[PDB]
Amino acid sequence: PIETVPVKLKPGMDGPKVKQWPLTEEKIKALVEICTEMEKEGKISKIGPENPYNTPVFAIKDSTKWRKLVDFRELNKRTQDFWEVQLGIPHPAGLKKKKSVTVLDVGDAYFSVPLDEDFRKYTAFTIPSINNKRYQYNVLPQGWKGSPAIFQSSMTKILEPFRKQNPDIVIYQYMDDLYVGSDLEIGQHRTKIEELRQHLLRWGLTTPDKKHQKEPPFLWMGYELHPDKWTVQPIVLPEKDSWTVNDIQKLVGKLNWASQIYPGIKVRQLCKLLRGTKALTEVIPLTEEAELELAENREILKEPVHGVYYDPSKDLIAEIQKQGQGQWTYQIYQEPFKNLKTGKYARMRGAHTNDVKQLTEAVQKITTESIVIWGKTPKFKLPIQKETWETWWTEYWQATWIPEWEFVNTPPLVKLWYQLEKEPIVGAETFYVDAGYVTNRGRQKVVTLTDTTNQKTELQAIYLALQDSGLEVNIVTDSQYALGIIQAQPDQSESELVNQIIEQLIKKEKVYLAWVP
Amino acid sequence: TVPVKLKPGMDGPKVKQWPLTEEKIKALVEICTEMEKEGKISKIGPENPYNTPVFAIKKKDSTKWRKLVDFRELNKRTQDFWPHPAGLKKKKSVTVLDVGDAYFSVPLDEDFRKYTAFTIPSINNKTPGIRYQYNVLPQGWKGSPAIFQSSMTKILEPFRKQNPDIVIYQYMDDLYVGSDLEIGQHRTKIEELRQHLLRWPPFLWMGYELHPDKWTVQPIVLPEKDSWTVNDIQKLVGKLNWASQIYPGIKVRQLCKLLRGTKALTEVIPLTEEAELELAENREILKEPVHGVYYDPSKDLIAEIQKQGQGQWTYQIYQEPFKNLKTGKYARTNDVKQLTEAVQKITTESIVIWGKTPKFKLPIQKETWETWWTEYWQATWIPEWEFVNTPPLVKLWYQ
Ligand SMILES: CCOc1ccnc(CCNC(=S)Nc2ccc(C)cn2)c1F
Repeated sequence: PIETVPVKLKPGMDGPKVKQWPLTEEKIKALVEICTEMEKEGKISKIGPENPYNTPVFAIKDSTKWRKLVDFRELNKRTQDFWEVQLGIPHPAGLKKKKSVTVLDVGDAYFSVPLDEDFRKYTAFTIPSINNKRYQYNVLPQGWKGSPAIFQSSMTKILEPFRKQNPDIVIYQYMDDLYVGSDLEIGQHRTKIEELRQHLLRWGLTTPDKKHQKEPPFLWMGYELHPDKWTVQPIVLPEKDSWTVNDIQKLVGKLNWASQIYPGIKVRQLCKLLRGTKALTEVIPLTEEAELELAENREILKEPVHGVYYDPSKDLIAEIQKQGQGQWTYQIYQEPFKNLKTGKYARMRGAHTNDVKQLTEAVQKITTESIVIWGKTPKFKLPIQKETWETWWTEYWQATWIPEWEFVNTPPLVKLWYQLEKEPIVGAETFYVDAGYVTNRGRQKVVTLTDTTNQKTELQAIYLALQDSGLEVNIVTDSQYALGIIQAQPDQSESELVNQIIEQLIKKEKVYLAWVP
Repeated sequence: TVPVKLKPGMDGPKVKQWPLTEEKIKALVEICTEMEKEGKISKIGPENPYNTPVFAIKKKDSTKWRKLVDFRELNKRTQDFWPHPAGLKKKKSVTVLDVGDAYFSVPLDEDFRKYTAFTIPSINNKTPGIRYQYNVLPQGWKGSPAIFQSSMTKILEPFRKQNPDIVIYQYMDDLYVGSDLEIGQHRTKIEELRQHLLRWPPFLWMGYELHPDKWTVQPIVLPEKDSWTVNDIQKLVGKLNWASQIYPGIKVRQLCKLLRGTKALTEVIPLTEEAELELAENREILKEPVHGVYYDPSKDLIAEIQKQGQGQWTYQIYQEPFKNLKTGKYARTNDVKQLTEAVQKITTESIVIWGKTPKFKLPIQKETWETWWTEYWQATWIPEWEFVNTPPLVKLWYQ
């Protein structure tokens, strides 16, 4: 039936020659039954002692009988690489709604698909005889490197047809499962499902009958899927007074997963508990704010919320909010407030940044995510005004582009906290910094610093200058580094020094910063 | 078919496919399906683990989609094959032509086919993806123009003698046609060429001509002010000092004296006699490129771009730091669209001048460039590129 895929061993290498380890007589018995069986079903075939290849076999015990488990580690190491099977799974928000849905288990998949004839000789294995004084495979063996790939590749061609005569039916293959969904009415649907099973059968492929099948709703990769809505499986937040680093990590973990749908989840406080921890089993007492967070998450988590599916007929709308310094939340909907999916972006790119960059970046992250799930970019609703954005844009040396977006008056609004003058200020004192400074007005200060780093000393200077200067002030620095950082007009930083500066900068009426060699 | 092979030891590209929009995917499916029916390409099995990213791009003023395959990786690993008319740049007008379609008439070495595998991706992973491999010389592959040269030479034989007044250069899927005729008598010669090629080709770059004698270079330029404040001078010294690297004849000793002591930034300073002459001399030294900078073919061409603002950009093509071979400006869209136009423009130039693409250094976040570059790209080649963060000082010393 189904065409054979040419297989070959890696360049220069040769089939495996691994001696079969000792097998008890009871197992030796179990195998000869299993194998003799598989020789009858064409899956394997006795060969002549010309085949110097061999792969060790061993029997494993939920009845009294055993099952053959062939160890292909060697062959696999010697077999060519293949086009890897899909690594990623469709995210629910990318599905459309459906009336009926059926999952079909495809038993002994690899067992029904031919193996390249020229390759079989390499799958040789031996079954020792108890009498004190060999086969090869003719199909895809379990545990072999190239089976998950060729099996999929097959089923696809196998499905191609039934797929063209039923463009209304939707099929998705995942390992040995076949999820089929449609908008047929119950009856017709199940009937089509029935045709599918025949078609799969005509190629020796066998599946479960309606009674033993799996039907909505059903878990799947930590989700809980219905034909009309979706969500996450029941997350239980433990109740106790003694938390270990592990628990906290696991919880934080569980908390994150949940935010792709539960808006408002917060972990900042939980995650501060891990600071300086010495051992996975160390017990960290919950602080007041952590307890307040936990409890708030519990609340949010008690009353479930589902997401609706993607309706390709309508637009994707994305809205973003600033939920704290360095924290952003977003939701993508089509019908007003009817979420397909939500999420939060906390990623800081670089040691210093401002809300305009972060926002923009979150936008890029959201855009990318959307192209992957829906294959289009959403129209954004941003808490930033066109002019504010544009002002930061042109003043920045890097280039960027935000797709279709419209200001949404939803405080807090993102803005720039200060703007360096474009030219030196008349009548504003001039400070020359090098740790100290000298002004034109004669004043000066010199301070000593223990525990520092050349470049931190540089920021220190500037700092002093800002402190002792009036509401307007010109500052001349030699440090191109300090210049660089302040030029980018950061409003948030990893360093406290930069953060103090920024504070100062926000208080001034006019600051001019220049550099000289 | 000619038995092409990879550089010794090297294997085939296994390049990750950047995700696409339902819009491009559709186009690529229509296009490929047509290419399949004509045996240009073929579906492939899981026994082929290679991969080259593919993209769909819009043909300028044509409404039709173009399949753009990024064989950069394959090309680097494709064996070298064993010339550039320094005259082409001298011509007054040059029209670029897309002779890519010629390749489709030449079968590709059967054992090389697997390396041209590429994939049409899917939305949200709903399905593994269409996999294909080329049966003919693929557009964009270093190997095509080579394996087709001979045939391309023969086919250009007539026009070449019937019009030895126009130079014809070939680079990848493009034909660079230079001449000095009049823009009308020129477009006609290009068309006769087109009709000729049809005998055995869309215009690129607006169907328009580049005009390559004006490719102007750009000096460093010092401010020309009435009154000079402490700030101005400081900035002036800074810039000069930088340029001091390239042009050693630059002096600042006299300017720096105007900046002795700690004066206020806005204090207007009268330039002494000594100083005034030092400036003007610095000014003269800057009016022309530093002498002794020669193109070395055995070295890479690097292009570095800076964003100036207001839709203005600056770039520099060199091989060794400071040793600039060319410098220019580009002005308006949106940041990305511009940068992609600039890139395509600077590339074209490099191709016309030195017969090769330069490595770019782009001032943009990778994820962002990867997202919209294909929205405005129109060339058929793809330069190599890395992403960077330009310092406020470098930009502060150009344009
Ligand atoms: C458990 C989810 O299974 C699937 C995953 C990926 N694709 C399919 C087929 C297409 N299904 C679509 S577009 N919709 C859809 C709607 C609801 C449910 C419960 C399953 N699928 C699936 F049925």
